[PDB]
Amino acid sequence: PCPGACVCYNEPKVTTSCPQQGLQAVPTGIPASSQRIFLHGNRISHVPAASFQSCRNLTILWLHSNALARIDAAAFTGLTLLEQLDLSDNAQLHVVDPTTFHGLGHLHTLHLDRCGLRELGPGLFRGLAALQYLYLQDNNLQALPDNTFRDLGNLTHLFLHGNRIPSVPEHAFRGLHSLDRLLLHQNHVARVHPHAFRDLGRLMTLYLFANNLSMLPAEVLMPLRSLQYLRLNDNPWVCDCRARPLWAWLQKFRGSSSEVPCNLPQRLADRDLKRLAASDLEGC
Amino acid sequence: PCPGACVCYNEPKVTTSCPQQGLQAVPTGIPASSQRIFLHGNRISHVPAASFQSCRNLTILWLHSNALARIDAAAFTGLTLLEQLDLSDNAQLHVVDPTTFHGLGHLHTLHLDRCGLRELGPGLFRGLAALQYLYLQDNNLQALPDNTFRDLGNLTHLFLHGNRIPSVPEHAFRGLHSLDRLLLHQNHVARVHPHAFRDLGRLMTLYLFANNLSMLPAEVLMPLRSLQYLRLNDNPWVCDCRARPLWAWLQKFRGSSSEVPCNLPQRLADRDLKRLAASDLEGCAPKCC
Ligand SMILES: *[C@@H]1O[C@H](CO)[C@@H](O)[C@H](O)[C@H]1NC(C)=O
Ligand SMILES: *[C@@H]1O[C@H](CO)[C@@H](O)[C@H](O)[C@H]1NC(C)=O
Ligand SMILES: *[C@@H]1O[C@H](CO)[C@@H](O)[C@H](O)[C@H]1NC(C)=O
Ligand SMILES: *[C@@H]1O[C@H](CO)[C@@H](O)[C@H](O)[C@H]1NC(C)=O
Ligand SMILES: *[C@@H]1O[C@H](CO)[C@@H](O)[C@H](O)[C@H]1NC(C)=O
Ligand SMILES: [Cl-]
Ligand SMILES: [Cl-]
Ligand SMILES: [Cl-]
Repeated sequence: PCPGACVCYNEPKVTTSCPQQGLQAVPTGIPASSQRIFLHGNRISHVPAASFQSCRNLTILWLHSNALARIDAAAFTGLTLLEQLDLSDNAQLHVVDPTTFHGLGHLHTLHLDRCGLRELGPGLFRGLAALQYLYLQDNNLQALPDNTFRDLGNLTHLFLHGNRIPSVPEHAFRGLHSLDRLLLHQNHVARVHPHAFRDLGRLMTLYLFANNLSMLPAEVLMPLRSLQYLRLNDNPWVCDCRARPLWAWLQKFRGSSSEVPCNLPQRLADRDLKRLAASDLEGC
Repeated sequence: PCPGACVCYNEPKVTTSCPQQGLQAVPTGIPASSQRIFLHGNRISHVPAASFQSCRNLTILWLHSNALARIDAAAFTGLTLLEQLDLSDNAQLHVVDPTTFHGLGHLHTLHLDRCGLRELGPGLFRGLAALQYLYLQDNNLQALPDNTFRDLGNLTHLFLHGNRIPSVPEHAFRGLHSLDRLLLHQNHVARVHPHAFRDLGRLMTLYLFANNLSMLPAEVLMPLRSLQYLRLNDNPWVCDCRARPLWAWLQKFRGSSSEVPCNLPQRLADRDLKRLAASDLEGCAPKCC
């Protein structure tokens, strides 16, 4: 049975699609053998406790572009084979219970962008050893706590840009030894701990532009061994004695890096740091 | 002019006392000269923002034993001289905005016990540098995030018992250099990071009884130079080779420590670990195991 104006088909995968159908909640009568459920584009307010427990074969679930305000902690419980979970474009969700994603040992990608998330609870990403893609962009995140991604061993892409992150602690990115791309641009990053990127050995892309970075020690870039692209523009760079560590590292870096424009001093008229001579940096 | 009912007296402190009067909300027209406001015992469900502005000289605010459901983020904005805030016994409050306590640089004691608090948001205790007493007991806390009390450099008492805290991370208690009594009993504590007490040099009392502690490294108690009272009862202690580090630390501890009862093995059941011989702490029942 198809739960109404939905569309139900079996090839290639057992699919139940209910997109842009004025649904006010998760409909009743979804086939228990479904492997793909698309509830995007409706006005679903709450995801109750039961929801999708019947679908033991479920791997793809889309709930984006709804009116999600509350998601029960047991919303996706027992969905052992879930590979993709889409909750993006729900700017009125604001908060997720830290046990919501417990038990999803097969989850490959998790979309949580433009959800207005105020914070990331302790243990929110615990156990997600299968996670590869994590989208947390354009939320209201105001802190990046330690060990938040300690279990994401297979995580390759992490998107944190478009938040209000003020700093980076030491063990914030602990455990991400498979991370390839890390995007932190368009935040309020004013400081980074010297040893933050220690686990990022295979990181190839780092976007730090459009932040509040005044200076950056070379030590934070030392562990990055596979780095091939680096974005640092749109930052209040102070080019003097404090920039010499980053300056020396930038003369040796092999990959393609963006401009490092000096906000200060006034004498240096908005020039690139990589192209400055050693004798320009004075003023620790 | 004092509001309806209530009590307003000048000495010792300018007081607007309206307790146990059946108020449904904060009474309007509270005198601006008030140094102490007692609204406890009523049925106030919400506290709007700026509800106590104009009361610049306010130092004491009691809102306990009410029916609080939501506190506005700017409820205490402008209370630069508030010394004591009492929000306890509101087990339906559940959540407090992490910016609610910003600016209260003179706050000395903060009562948040029996509020139904579920978690502690980032920066909830930002800049509370004068805070000395923090009552967070008998709530629904499920985690003690790192750096939660990093700003509370003048805190001497921290009450966390009666929650459901499962562990103590590495930096849960960082920045608490003045801490005297830390109470963590009646929780779900199963493991403590060896360096969780690194900044607690002046600690004199530590309660850890009634938890699920199977073992405790000797390094966790190493920073506690000033310890005089330590409670470890009501824990499932495994008294085998893993307890030798804790056992040796207990042989040189000069303070008063409670009983450390053995859950396993059954031949040592309820024997005090301190009073066992080293030859008892052999075998297994886990590097040594
Ligand atoms: C899962 O799919 C198989 C076929 O691949 C089917 O036989 C089985 O009944 C399905 N079970 C559920 C719970 O959907
Ligand atoms: C995660 O990595 C482990 C090896 O560390 C591997 O066995 C497992 O298949 C990986 N899972 C995914 C979803 O990539
Ligand atoms: C606070 O008290 C001082 C003197 O004790 C007085 O000058 C000031 O006006 C008082 N403020 C208010 C709001 O009553
Ligand atoms: C902290 O307490 C000490 C006394 O132990 C006192 O001297 C100091 O002024 C206090 N600091 C603040 C910011 O309240
Ligand atoms: C018992 O200890 C375990 C750790 O082995 C912990 O996960 C669990 O929450 C504890 N339960 C209780 C009731 O203390
Ligand atoms: Cl797809
Ligand atoms: Cl840290
Ligand atoms: Cl319980």
